[PDB]
Amino acid sequence: LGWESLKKLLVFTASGVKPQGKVAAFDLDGTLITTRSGKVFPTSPSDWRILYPEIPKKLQELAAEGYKLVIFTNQMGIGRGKLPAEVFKGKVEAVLEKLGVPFQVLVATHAGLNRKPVSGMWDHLQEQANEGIPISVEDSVFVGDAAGRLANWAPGRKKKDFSCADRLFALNVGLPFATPEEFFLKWPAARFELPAFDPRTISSAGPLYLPESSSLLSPNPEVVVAVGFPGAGKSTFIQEHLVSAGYVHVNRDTLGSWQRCVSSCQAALRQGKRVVIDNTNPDVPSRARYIQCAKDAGVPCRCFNFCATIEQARHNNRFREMTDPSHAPVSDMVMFSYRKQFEPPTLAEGFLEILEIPFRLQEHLDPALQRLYRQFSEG
Ligand SMILES: Nc1ncnc2c1ncn2[C@@H]1O[C@H](COP(=O)(O)OP(=O)(O)O)[C@@H](O)[C@H]1O
Ligand SMILES: [Mg+2]
Ligand SMILES: [Mg+2]
Repeated sequence: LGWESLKKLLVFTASGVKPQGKVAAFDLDGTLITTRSGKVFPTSPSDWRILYPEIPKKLQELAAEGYKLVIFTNQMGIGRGKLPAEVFKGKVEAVLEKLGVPFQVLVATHAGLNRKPVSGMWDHLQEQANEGIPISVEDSVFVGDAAGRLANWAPGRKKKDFSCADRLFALNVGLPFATPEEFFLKWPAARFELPAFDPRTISSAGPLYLPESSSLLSPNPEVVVAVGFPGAGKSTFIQEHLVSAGYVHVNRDTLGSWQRCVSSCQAALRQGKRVVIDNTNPDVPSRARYIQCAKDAGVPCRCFNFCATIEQARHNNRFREMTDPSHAPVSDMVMFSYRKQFEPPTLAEGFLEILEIPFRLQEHLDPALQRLYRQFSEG
């Protein structure tokens, strides 16, 4: 073999591979190879050819210069049961034979930590798969076609890149980056864009809530109704600021229905408690029930309106998926459904007051998780 099957990762190490202190790493599909058929997707495991004739010679030269040659490739078809692992393995081996140089190959079979642009595969190389030889990121390079290049970026290249995953993988790690044309053909740098949402720019600056004249807490019984996307940070915020103050946390996540949120709310008010309703509550009718509960109990009802944008929330959801196994994944469809349903909270509903909660960065207490949190996690 030379193949290893690990946790959501395949690693192949060709005979002849040596650990080195610098790496020249490459995406596979559309970077080293493309379809022989000229179709966008291969019509079978045999439907491949070396992308540019220049490739094998450049690779030999890189090996001669002391770079360990590495491939990082997303193949989530494997984890999804669409592409048998052994089939992909056979294709890899056929490609490597044609290329004619020793390679180590890492294959992210699933979503999550190992899937470019997240750095999981780089980290595995650095920590586990290089025989302890430290790798200099600055002396290394990553080459891939998923580079966020814009439409009509060169003569004969009308379509924009489908993805920016390769560029973002390099950005997350700190690797110098090039496209296959820039790298193998010495084309000038093409125009590109990164995703509009940049997790590096999320700031811990500014107020915890608005308006600053208001008070986050009430000394007396009340109902607080949270509003926000899944992934807006509702439960976390509540845990940090409200539960620590003695509020009863009514969490839809753990209660399994909104009906149980209602009954739990009524129960807590009956106990003379302060209560916060943790649910998405995008629509007027959902919120209306808790306002009514407040009324029945003769207590005020406030709204905490969590301002996280849909892309901030999706980023948080992907992060949660990578760090919190207990929790179930949130699809784009659930997110678009929230967006479809969303009606801004107003005082016309009967809230005593509405506080806006900006998405303020609160850094993760484990530095490895904080590092992860700062990574682009979507191509
Ligand atoms: N202010 C913040 N800064 C950084 N990460 C956050 C912040 N708030 C929440 N998160 C993270 O984002 C993810 C979603 O948070 P969570 O409280 O579960 O959102 P919700 O309850 O609205 O679904 C979690 O992984 C959490 O650790
Ligand atoms: Mg590619
Ligand atoms: Mg929650």
